[PDB]
Order: sequence, then structure tokens, then C-alpha cells
Amino acid sequence: ASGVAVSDGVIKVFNDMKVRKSSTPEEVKKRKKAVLFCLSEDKKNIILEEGKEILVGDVGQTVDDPYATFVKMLPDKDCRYALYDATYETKESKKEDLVFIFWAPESAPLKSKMIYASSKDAIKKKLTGIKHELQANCYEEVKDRCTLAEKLGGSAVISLEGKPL
Amino acid sequence: ASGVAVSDGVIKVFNDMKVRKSSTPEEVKKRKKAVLFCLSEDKKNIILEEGKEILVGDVGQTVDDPYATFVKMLPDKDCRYALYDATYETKESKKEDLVFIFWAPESAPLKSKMIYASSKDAIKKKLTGIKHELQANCYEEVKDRCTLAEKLGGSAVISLEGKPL
Amino acid sequence: AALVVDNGSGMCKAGFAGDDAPRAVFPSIVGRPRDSYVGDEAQSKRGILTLKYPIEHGIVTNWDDMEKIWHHTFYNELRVAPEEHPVLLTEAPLNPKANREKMTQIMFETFNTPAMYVAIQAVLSLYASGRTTGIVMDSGDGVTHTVPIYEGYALPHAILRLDLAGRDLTDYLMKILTERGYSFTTTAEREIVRDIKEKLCYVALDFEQEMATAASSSSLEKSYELPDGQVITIGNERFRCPEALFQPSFLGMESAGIHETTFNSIMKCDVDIRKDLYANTVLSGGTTMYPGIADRMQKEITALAPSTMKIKIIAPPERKYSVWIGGSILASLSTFQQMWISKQEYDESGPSIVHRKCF
Amino acid sequence: AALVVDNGSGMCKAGFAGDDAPRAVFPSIVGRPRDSYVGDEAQSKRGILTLKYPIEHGIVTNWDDMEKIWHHTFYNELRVAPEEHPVLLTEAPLNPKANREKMTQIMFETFNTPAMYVAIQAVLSLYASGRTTGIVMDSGDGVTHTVPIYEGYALPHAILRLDLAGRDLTDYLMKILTERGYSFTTTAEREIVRDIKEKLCYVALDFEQEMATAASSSSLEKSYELPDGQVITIGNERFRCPEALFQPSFLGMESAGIHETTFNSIMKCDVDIRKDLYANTVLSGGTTMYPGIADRMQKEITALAPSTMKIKIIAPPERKYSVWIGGSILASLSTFQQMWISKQEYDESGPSIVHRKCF
Amino acid sequence: AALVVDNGSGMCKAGFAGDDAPRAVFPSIVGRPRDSYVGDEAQSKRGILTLKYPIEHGIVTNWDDMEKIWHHTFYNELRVAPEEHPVLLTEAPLNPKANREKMTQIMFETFNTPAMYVAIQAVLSLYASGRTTGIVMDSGDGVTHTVPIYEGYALPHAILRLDLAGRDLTDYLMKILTERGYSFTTTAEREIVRDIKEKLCYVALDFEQEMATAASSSSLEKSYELPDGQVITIGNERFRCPEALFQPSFLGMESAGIHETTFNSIMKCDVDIRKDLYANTVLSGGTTMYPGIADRMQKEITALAPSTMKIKIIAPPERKYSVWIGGSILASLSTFQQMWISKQEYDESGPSIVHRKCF
Ligand SMILES: Nc1ncnc2c1ncn2[C@@H]1O[C@H](COP(=O)(O)OP(=O)(O)O)[C@@H](O)[C@H]1O
Ligand SMILES: Nc1ncnc2c1ncn2[C@@H]1O[C@H](COP(=O)(O)OP(=O)(O)O)[C@@H](O)[C@H]1O
Ligand SMILES: Nc1ncnc2c1ncn2[C@@H]1O[C@H](COP(=O)(O)OP(=O)(O)O)[C@@H](O)[C@H]1O
Ligand SMILES: [Mg+2]
Ligand SMILES: [Mg+2]
Ligand SMILES: [Mg+2]
Repeated sequence: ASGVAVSDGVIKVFNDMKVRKSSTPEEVKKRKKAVLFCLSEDKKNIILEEGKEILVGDVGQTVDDPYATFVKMLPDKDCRYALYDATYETKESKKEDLVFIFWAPESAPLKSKMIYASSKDAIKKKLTGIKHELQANCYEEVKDRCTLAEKLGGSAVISLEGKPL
Repeated sequence: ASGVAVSDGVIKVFNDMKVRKSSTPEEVKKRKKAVLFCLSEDKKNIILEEGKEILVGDVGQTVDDPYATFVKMLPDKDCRYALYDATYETKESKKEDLVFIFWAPESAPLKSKMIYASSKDAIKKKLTGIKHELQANCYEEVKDRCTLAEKLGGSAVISLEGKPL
Repeated sequence: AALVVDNGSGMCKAGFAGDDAPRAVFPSIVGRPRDSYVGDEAQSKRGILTLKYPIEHGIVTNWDDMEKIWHHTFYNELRVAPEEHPVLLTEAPLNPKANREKMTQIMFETFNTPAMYVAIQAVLSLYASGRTTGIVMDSGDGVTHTVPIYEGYALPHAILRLDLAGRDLTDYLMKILTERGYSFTTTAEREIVRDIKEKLCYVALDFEQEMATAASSSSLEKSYELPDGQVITIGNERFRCPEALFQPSFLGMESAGIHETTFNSIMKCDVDIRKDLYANTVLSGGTTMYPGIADRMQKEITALAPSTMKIKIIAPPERKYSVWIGGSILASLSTFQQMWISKQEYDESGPSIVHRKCF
Repeated sequence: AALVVDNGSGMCKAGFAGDDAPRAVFPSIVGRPRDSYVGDEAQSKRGILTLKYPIEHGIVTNWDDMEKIWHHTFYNELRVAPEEHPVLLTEAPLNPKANREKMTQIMFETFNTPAMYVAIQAVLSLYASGRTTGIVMDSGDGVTHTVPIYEGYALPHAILRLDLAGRDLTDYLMKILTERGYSFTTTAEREIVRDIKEKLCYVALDFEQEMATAASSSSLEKSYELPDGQVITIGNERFRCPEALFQPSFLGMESAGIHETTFNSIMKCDVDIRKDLYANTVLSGGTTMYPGIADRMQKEITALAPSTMKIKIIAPPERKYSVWIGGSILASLSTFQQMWISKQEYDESGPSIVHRKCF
Repeated sequence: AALVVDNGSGMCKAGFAGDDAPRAVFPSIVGRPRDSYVGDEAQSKRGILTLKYPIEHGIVTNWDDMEKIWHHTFYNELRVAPEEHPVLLTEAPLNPKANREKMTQIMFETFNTPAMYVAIQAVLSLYASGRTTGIVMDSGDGVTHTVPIYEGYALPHAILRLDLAGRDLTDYLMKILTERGYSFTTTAEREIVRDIKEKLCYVALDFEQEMATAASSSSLEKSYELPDGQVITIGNERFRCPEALFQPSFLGMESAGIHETTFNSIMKCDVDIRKDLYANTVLSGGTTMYPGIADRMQKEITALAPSTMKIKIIAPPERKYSVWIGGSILASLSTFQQMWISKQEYDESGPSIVHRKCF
């Protein structure tokens, strides 16, 4: 418990990602597929990392596989919080669930790993309704599509983002 | 199952207590109101405990309450089988039923409690037609008239041995 | 000292002539494993054995099991030898003549009774109320009968039978108690529900008005303690269960209620005696013991009968065992000792002697 | 875009009308510490909290916890605002009318749905098989129902309920797996046993013959890998667990098996329609997904029914979610948009509008 | 002269029929180097060998090691040849039928006993208390069982098993004694802690009140002398160790305490016999020997049961070996000599003779 708070900009983005409102196809393209969170400069709040996001309208056009381009947004030597909206299919249902991703690479400095880990359980309590959590401590634990599929539903997951595993 | 048999003296007494035959008022006074059974000296048979019985002719003369004097016949530190002919009255019928009583006080030696309990289900199978069973393991569970009345018919029993509860 | 045995469709009432109440009242069931248990013995085992009613609707269907019940009655319940006492038996209305002779043969050959007599249950109930003319509505455990009687003789063409009595009401109460979250399914839990029915159920005078009263307050709710100390509460199920006597559609039955069955059997009698039957409707049996059933029958039959007829429902306070009590008073009379069928008369005429001595 | 919510006794199925499968399938549980967790959240904590089923046997018993599940369904599982979508709800057979109005009141006042509709689960399963007449054997998690349906209407007097389904089979498999030396007692280990049951258990056509085959070789033994990598082997427990559906005495229950319950509810229907019910027995629910259950039901009911009756057990391959799939096809029809209960109609008639619009 | 062998989950009790106490009480362990040591031999080596319980939770899991214990029992402990004496064995509740036949085969073929008999441990304890109906709470070394018994027969669907007994309490006392600065980790130091547990531990009637009494004075502190003369002092650990029987969360277990397990198994019995089980709760085993455990069980079950039920906990003074003592009284009866399974009967029927002669 480090006392780091969650900014209102992060709470607003999470509330907009969780519940889908009836909207025109133009506003549907502006929905966020993935979004990164980082510490502020004074390290007092969790804020939105500007420019590091994937929109639903980008998927199928500029973005071919949304999970591969999301993994590319993760910094190599810095910790990050991530919100990924996973579209997957099991043997008896097509699912759409939010995944909270804690990115804490071993190459990150010790001060970043300590602050992000000691404040993770407080931000995840503010983001109520998330049922999937992926703790990745190296690039090999996050880059593989089958690692996410195992966390979503284990071996029941037969497809991820409209593509078979 | 201890293999302890029921003597023919006990079977004859039970058959005479169950079915009432048309008899002179003199033989009616010789009917048994209560009777105790014990183990033989070699512990091979259930026999009649000599002298420990209440006759119907004694009730109303030498015996005022037949259930109180029956409880006095039970030994304090020894197990016993008993056959009590209960005369009670419910809200809509006057009943006369035989009650099998297993007397196994906590003060009795461990060897007596074991032999009487392991041979109880075999003697009760030979005494066909008994529908009431009272297992008493202390003097407080057998001495009270309302304990017998509860076993006979619960709260429907309004009188026992011609006296209200 | 004669014996009086009232063989009911679900309950056997037995005792001694001259007593005010029967000594033994036990279920008329024979249980065999899913080797033979009768009465309360068959219910003490609960779910190991399967239960059969040998006289399920008033008429004996299994004579082998009926002899087991009579043997259990004499030796285990009454605790007497039947070869020393004359026995008065009762029979349901419309009992076929082959069954009357079968009863006489079993009593003289299997049990060796010195004397014997058969009486009709409904006629004993009407006599017990002080009447020789009237219609008896006998609702028991397995069957309900409306028996119009004129001058001591049941009119057989007007007798109506309704396979709707206390046994169906117990099953219906078990069913609607599950709507409150309780679970009564086993045989032991059926005996609990039967006890709830006989203590807390009543007939509502106006059913729809009573359903509105129960839905707006809790003045009709009662608590009941189970054998293990747990307390349940019952609300509108108290009057919804006996309401199936008047609306058998609650049970999925196409038949008429007990009020329309009584009216229909009066309308099958001669027009000249219907006025006497309207004023002499006598209730009998355990299922007529609900509080408020006589006032409900009075109101329902008044709506069916012409307005110039006087409707009078007779519900004597001892109508639950009025068949047995009427038989024990009759069998204890010194003038009745000439009415018995002796074993001497049976050896000469055979089992057909019952038709001329007991009608 | 309508929502279809199938409120099961143990599992909540929810999704969008027009889809082939429900989007969310989660346990219908509310967990509170030994402050309130719903669904998979209540199972992620395992042993700290105590779990309650608000709709344990198909009928909602705790309406406060039922609103927590519906709130969790809309916002966390379906991820929509319920005030923007009409909702089709399902209900168990013999659901009391007070519960239908309570559902309608909660949907219009608590969640402010624009439209609403209630359907019977068994009727949706029969329609999904292409039938309007038949008997549905719906075995789920907490309850089993045999629902005979004639011309699209369930016959309520013939509906039988059996408190024996997948939840009791999971507990029984945990119990008999301890005879092999394994220990499954905790809440997390119960979810492992449920996964073993749904993957390796099957119904034996001849149980005693299958017990002899399993005792003479190892051709029936299967291996299963636990979440921590440990491998267990299961032998005759594969067919002994679902055998309790046909022999409830394995669980200490006095009730009849699912085959006798199906036969008993057919015998409570009119004699003229029993021939159609024998040939149109449709299986439904997750507990009917064992391989070999249709052939076993076929053999068991053939032994109970007369030999001149044609017994046909229908086990459609999509019968696990046939209630939800039938509801999503119905709610997605453009002709069905006139059948919804609008909020305008609710403001005028109140919650009693559900009885005339949804029957 | 028959032999009575009580095969416990952690301790083997063996002796001669007719004696008041077992002659040999040794640990049921087989030790092999980290070539085979049994009993106290396996504990005399301490840390060189690894120890295995062949009957760890009452059920034999390793039949090769179980024969080593029985061989050690006959020749080293009882010092007799088993081919000259009939042997009465005991078995845990819910023992699978394959294990009963395996015991019969080993006794007649490996040891060549002239006669043999198998009894249920809980039924012997209930008979020893002078009862045929009741619930036995048997807490031993590896397992705790609550066994409701009706008319001499254990109700198998209501038997509950708790993997929490004296072995777990010894490990917990070792753990909390390190909070005072003592170090008990080795196998020899575990036998010291078990001796501390059996001499100084007790059950507090009110745990939180007892924790306050121990924190404000030293009237609850006791001294204990180690085998090497060193003296340790123990305070609130005296009642914190057996408190894990009622609060298994002290051990990280999700299960219920022994009081709730007893209550839960009574609630799995027929409602008609629960009143008799509440008044006939009998304690049995070594783990029920703590002072104050009967008064604590009485208070805890009273809070769970309805207030109209009479709760009576029976704790006989000889309840530690009531299974063995009940077996030695039974096996010494001259009338019991017809109940043995002879070797002649075994040669004809095979090991399946045990199911019809010992049930
Ligand atoms: N006090 C009561 N109130 C309401 N119903 C009752 C009452 N007593 C008995 N019943 C029902 O009456 C039935 C038996 O009554 P009975 O007249 O003896 O029938 P039968 O003669 O056919 O055996 C039973 O179903 C019982 O439950
Ligand atoms: N593939 C399967 N094979 C055998 N049993 C299954 C299978 N799938 C589910 N079950 C059981 O079916 C039960 C839930 O099924 P469901 O029809 O949804 O019940 P409900 O509607 O009452 O919630 C669960 O107990 C589950 O374990
Ligand atoms: N006097 C005692 N006080 C408290 N606990 C005891 C006492 N005696 C034994 N225990 C414990 O009881 C356990 C063994 O008792 P036992 O009934 O023989 O179990 P089992 O039959 O399963 O081998 C041991 O863990 C022992 O430590
Ligand atoms: Mg009658
Ligand atoms: Mg379902
Ligand atoms: Mg033991």
C-alpha cells in the first residue's frame, strides 16, 4: 500500500470501456480496445499514458492483430498498467471480457517495480468488475496469444480476436 | 449382535401379556402389569428376573401408581430389559399398549451395557407386536410420567394410568 | 364383549362394543421391501418399503393384504383372540355382494369368530345423528360418498362416489407448501404435513375474499413446530388446501366438488323425498372435520337448490368416528344379540347367509 | 437488441437475442464474509465467504440477492445498460404468480427496462426441438423437472419436481473419489470435481454389467490432470456418479429416479395424450449431457410403459442451452416486438400485466 | 482366546478378548531408510528413515505395509501365533466393500486365522455406552467421523468425515510453541509435543474470555520437564491447540468444526430421529479426551440446534479405547462363538462371506 491514487481520467476511461452504450457506428469506432496507465510526474496518481491506446475502429484496418500491437506499446524498461478488451470464443460461447494487465519487466528500475506493485491492489479495487488479471514480468510472458488465452479460460478457449489459436 | 438368546420363559410371559384371553376376574388379577428381564448367570439367555413384576391385581390396592413403583424396581447400577403395559388416554381414544424399556444407566458397568445393547435388537425381534420403545440411560429419563407419555403419543396423550399429566 | 371394526379406505378403527371411542386407529397399509409390515410398523420403516392400500377406495381389492390387516387388528391392536368375540364389520356403500360373502368366509374360516355382522357405514352415521332419512356426505381418506338414505335403506342408484378425500388434500398441501420454500417429499414428511392439515387448515366461507385478507396482512399466518424443533409458518395454504374439496380443479380433476356431488345425488332421488334430503344432510368422516365446512356446504348447496328449499347441514361434533361409535352402541345392545350371524348358521347356509341376515 | 436471461438454479445464462450462444454463463451465487460478491467473484475468494443460492431450486427465494445477480448480469457480464434493451426472462415450472409480478416490478422499477417478457423454460426447450406437444425432462443444477406440455401449454397438475440434479452429483462424486484416496473437500476442489464430472462421467446402459467390466480390467480408467499438474485416475466412479440419477438411493434419497419421475408425470396426464408423450420425451439441461443417458432413459421407460407404446427419447445436441437458444431466437423476431410488455403498459396495469401478456 | 485388533489411523490397539485394556498400543507406521521398521521401531530411529501411514485416514491405502503392521502386531506386540486364535478386526465408517474382502483374504491366507470377524468402530462405541441409537463423534489421530446410528446400523448417507484430529493438533502445538522461543521440529521432539498435548491441553468453555484471563495473569501457566531435564513453560497454548477442533481456520482449513460437523450430520438424517440424536451424542477416541470438551460441545451444539431440542453430550470416562473394549467384551462371549467366520466357511464362499456374516 503506497497510497497512490487513481485519477478521475482513468476512472472515466474505465467506466466507458466496461459498459457499452447504444451509440452510432461512428462512436462505436471510438471505443477503446486497449489503453495503458502510468504514474504521473510527481508519482501521486495513476494517469492515462497519452497516445498509447488502441481504438475499436482501428481493428481490422490499420491494426491486424490487436493483441500484437498492444504488446508493442509496452515499454521495455518501465512498468505499466494496461486495460485490454479481449474478444475470444470458447467451445460454447463468444465472450468479450476486460483484462487487467500488470506489466513489470525485470529490466525496469527497482523504484518503478516497487511503486507499481505496491499500488496495484488499490487501483484494481477501483476498477470493479474486472475478472481477468495478467501479471507479466518479462516479454515472453505477455507476447504469446496462448498465454492470454490460458488466463481467459484455459483450454476451453478455441479462438482469440477472431483467429484460432 | 452378541448371539444372546431369549429363553422360553420370556417368550411365554410376553405371549401372555400381549393377547388377553377371556378369563375369570381372578385370572385377570394375575395378569402382569410390568416385568423385568435380565441376563442369566452364564450370560447365554435373557431370563425373567424373579420377583420383579407388577400384577394387574396389585394396581389400585398395594400399588397406587404402577409406573412409579415400576421405576423403583430398576437397579441403579445394572442394565435391564422391561415390559410395561401402559394404560393411557389420548384426545380421541383410550389405549392399552405394551412398552419395551431398555434400562442402561450410566452407572452400570461397561460389560453390562455392552452385552445388553448388542443383544437388544435380537430380543425385540422375538417380541413381535411391540410398537413403543423407551431407551433410558439415566434415572431422569425414565422416572418422569411425561417422558413415557411423550413416547406413547407425544402431546396427544392427556392421561396416563387413569391420572391426568 | 363384541368387537367393532370400521375398515376405512386409509384408517382402520377398531375397539370394543360399549366403549365411547375406538381403542386402535392405525393406517390400513401393508408394506413390503422395495418382509411384510402392517399399520404403523409399515410407516416406521419409511422409505425402505413400498406401501399398498388393500382397501384404497373403500372397496377391498387385495384380500390377502386385507387378512393381514385384520390379523394385525385382532392380535396387535385390540390384543384379543378373535375366536372369543363376535365381530361387527362395516362396509362402504355400493360394496359388491361377492365382497360381503368373502368377508363372512374370512371371519368364520380364517379367524373362527363365534358370531359376525356386517353394517353399512353411512347408515350407522345417519342413525347416530338420530335420523332414518337423510343424505350422508361421508368424506374419509381415500374416497368421498354421498349416500341418500330413506327409512334406513341406502338408495343405490343415487349413491355418488368421489375419489377426492383427505389423502388427496395431504398431497396437495405438500405441493403448495413447496411454494413457500419448504420441502416435504418423503414418507415421514407426509405424516408431518397430515398433522399440519388436521391442526391449521380450515374452510373459508368466501375463498376470494379470504385470499385478499391473507395477501394484505398476516393475521391468518400460523406457526408450526416440526419434530426436530424447526418452526415453519403457513399462511393462505391453511384454506387453500381444503378448498380443493369444493374446487377439484385445483388438483387437475374434472369432477364436481363435494357440494355439487351432494346436490347431484339428491337430484337422482324421487322428487317427493328431495325436500327431506335437503333438510337432513349429515356430514361424516375425518375430512369433514375442517372448521367452517358446514357453513360453506350450507352456502354452496343453497346456491344450487331452489330458493324455496330449506337447506340444513348437520355436522355433529363426534362425526369423525360416528361410523364406529354407531356400531359400538348397536353391537353392545342385549337385544342385538339375536341379530348376529352365528357359526352354526354359517355352517348350514354358507357365506350367502350374510345377504338375508345383514341385507 | 434484446437481452435474454435464463435464470438457472445454479447457473445464469445471459446474452443477446440473435446470437447462437449466451455471452455469459456464471454461477448464480452471492457470497458474504463468514462485503458482497456475485458470480465468479464469489468463487474466487473460496473459503473466506459463505455462499447462498437465491434461486436454489428454480424458484427465487431471496429477492434481494436476486437483484444483485441481475445487476451483475447487466453491468459486469453483458456490459450493457438495462434501460436501453428489452429483456426476456425465463421462469421455472410451477412458479407462483407472486414471483412473476415481483420479476416484472424489479425489471421496470429497479432496472428501468423499456420492455420485458417472461417465458417458461420447458416450453422454450420443446419449441426448440420443433414440437408443441411432449414432455420435457429438464435436469439442471439444483432441480429436475418433468413438464408435460400439450399444444404449447404446460400441464401444471402433472408437473413433477425432483430435488436431484448436477449439484447433488458433484457432491456425490467428491464423496466416492475419497474411496480412492483423493481428498476433495474445499470450494476450489469442488470446481475441480465438477470439471471431472463434465468430462469423464457417463451413464452405463447396464450398471451391474458395467461394474463387472470395471472390476476385471482397466479399460474404463481415465486420467485427469489437476490445476497444479498432479494426475489422478478415475475408474468406476465415471458411471457410478450419474447412476444416482436413476438410483437416488445412492444418495440416501427415497425419491424415484428420473425415469420413474418421467413415467409418473405421463401417468398423471389424460389417457388420450399419453401415447404422444411417450414418443416425444425431450431432454434438456446440463445434467442431461452425459453420454449414454438417452439410451438408458429409453431402456428404463420401456420397462415401465406398456409394451405396445413406442418410447422415443429426444436428446438434441444443443439441449444444454436449449432454453436460452429458444429464447434468443424468439426475442430476435421482428414479429415478436409486439409481444413485449412495454413500460407504458406497465404504468397503466401495474405488475399484474404479466399474467395476460405472458400467461 | 480371541484377539481384538483396533486398527486406528495413527495408533494400533491390540489385545486379548476378555481383558479390560489392550495389551499393545503402538504407532501404525512403517519406516524405510531415506530396511523396514514398524511401530516404535520406526520411531526409535528418528530421522534416518521416512515414515508412512498405511491407514492414514482410517481407510487402508497400502496393503503391503498394512500386512507388516498386522505381522508386527501378532508376533512382536501380542507375542502369539495368529493361526491359533480367532481375530476380531475393526473398520472405519464408509469403508469400501473391496477393503472388507481384502482384510478377510489377508487374515485367512497370509496369517491362517481359524476364525475372523469385522466390526464397525463407531457401532462398538455406541454399544459400549449402552445405546443402539445415537450419533458417535469419533475423533482419533488422522480422521474425525460423525456417525449417526439408528437401531445398531450406521446411516451411511449421513456420515461426515473431517480430516482434522490429534495429528493436526500436535503439528499445530509444535507451531505455536515456537512463538514462545522453543524449537520442536524433529521427529523425537514431535513425540515430546504430543506428550505435552495429552497432559496440559484443555478445551476452554469461552475462548475469548480464556484468552483475556491468560493475558492478565499466570494462573494458567504450567511447567513441563523435557527428557533431558530442561523445563519449559506453556501458557495460552494449552487451550489454543484444541481450539482448532472448533475453529479449523486456525489451521488454514475451510472446513467446519467438530460441533458443526456433528450438527450437519444430524441434519442429514430423517427429521423423526433427529430428536433422539440430539440427546445421544457420544464422544469417542483419543482426541475427545481433553478436559472441558463435552461442556464445549454441549454449548456449541445448543447454539446451532433449535431451543426446544434437548442437547446431551455423552463423554464416558473410558471413551479413549471404547472401540477396543467394546470389541473385547463382544469377542469373549460364549454366545458370540457362532458369529465368527470360520476358515471352513471361507473356503466355500471366498472373501465375499464377510458381507453376509458381518454386514
Ligand atoms: N381433525 C381433522 N381435520 C381435518 N382433516 C382431518 C382431520 N382428521 C383426519 N382428517 C383426515 O381424515 C382422513 C381419515 O379420516 P377417516 O374418516 O378415518 O377416513 P377412512 O374411513 O376412509 O379411513 C385422513 O386423511 C385424515 O388426514
Ligand atoms: N457436459 C456436462 N456433462 C455432464 N454434466 C454437466 C455438463 N455440463 C454441465 N453439467 C452440469 O449441469 C449443471 C448446470 O446445468 P444447467 O442446465 O445450466 O442448470 P440450471 O439451469 O439449473 O442452472 C451443473 O451442475 C453442471 O455441472
Ligand atoms: N489423553 C489425551 N488427551 C488429549 N489428546 C489425546 C490424549 N490421548 C491421545 N490423544 C490423541 O489421540 C490420538 C490417537 O487417539 P486414537 O483414538 O487411538 O486415534 P486412532 O484410532 O485414529 O489411531 C493421538 O493423536 C493422541 O495424541
Ligand atoms: Mg370412512
Ligand atoms: Mg435450467
Ligand atoms: Mg480410532
